[PDB]
Amino acid sequence: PKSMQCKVILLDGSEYTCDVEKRSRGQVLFDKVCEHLNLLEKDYFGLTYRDAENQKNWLDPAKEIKKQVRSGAWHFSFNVKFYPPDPAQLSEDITRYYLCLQLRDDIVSGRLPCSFVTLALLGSYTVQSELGDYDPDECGSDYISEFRFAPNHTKELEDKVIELHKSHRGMTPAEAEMHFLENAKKLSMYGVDLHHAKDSEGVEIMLGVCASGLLIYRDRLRINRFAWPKVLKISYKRNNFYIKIRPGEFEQFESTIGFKLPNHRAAKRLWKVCVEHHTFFRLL
Ligand SMILES: CN(C)C(=O)c1ccc(F)cc1Br
Repeated sequence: PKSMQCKVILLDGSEYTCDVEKRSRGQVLFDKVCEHLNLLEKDYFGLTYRDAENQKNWLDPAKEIKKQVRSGAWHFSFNVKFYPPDPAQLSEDITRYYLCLQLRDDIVSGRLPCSFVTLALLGSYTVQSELGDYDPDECGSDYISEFRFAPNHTKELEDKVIELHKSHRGMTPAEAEMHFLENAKKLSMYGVDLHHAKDSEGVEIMLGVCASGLLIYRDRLRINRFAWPKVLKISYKRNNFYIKIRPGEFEQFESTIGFKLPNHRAAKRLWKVCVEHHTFFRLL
């Protein structure tokens, strides 16, 4: 039995190394990573890899690892795949903990835009979780946390984190993580997977995929939203991605919205992530 070395970037930024038989399906590696993390609520998570176009792809647990990474290195990241609309309903604190780490990366990276005050508040819960109660000793007027809180740090933001941290005295890690999630889950881009596309007129848009449905970001003014109930069918052909929309009551015929993706692979990727979110957030 020939085994391949796999390297997985964990959500705390550490590296986990293991071996799988070279013909292993993605589920085999995923089960090994989840055991290492003591994670039971595995359905929300998945492994990503970077393709030869350098694009993030979900490792399909049902398919051979080798048929997906193809020519690439057996290097992966551990990520949230389905962001729970209501993290309070997850059964385990460790589940909420990994969701927090993913979200901290979403914020720092700028995938999850956040106001000043919400950056500082989220920051303040992370600090309470990780260091416990505010202590002036390791905090002077010039203090700067090791914690990355935002795409761009300012002294004002560091001060606001400390001010809000003072207010959380006695808060346990599980409690701070729950408060973090009750705030994060309300952000307009929470759990939104964005894909670059052009509309049928050739205008640059973003397609968002999330729990509740599809979002078409034309710009800040005029954002189309298709709840899953409204979506009849979605398809891809070549570089094209088409959304079939239900008729309104006493309308005879569905509407079709077509989009142009950068290439055939980007169309197929968007299609797969829509089907997966549609299945998940038709069962939840
Ligand atoms: C193949 N497939 C699952 C579809 O075309 C689809 C249909 C309805 C919907 F709400 C979302 C999707 Br995705």
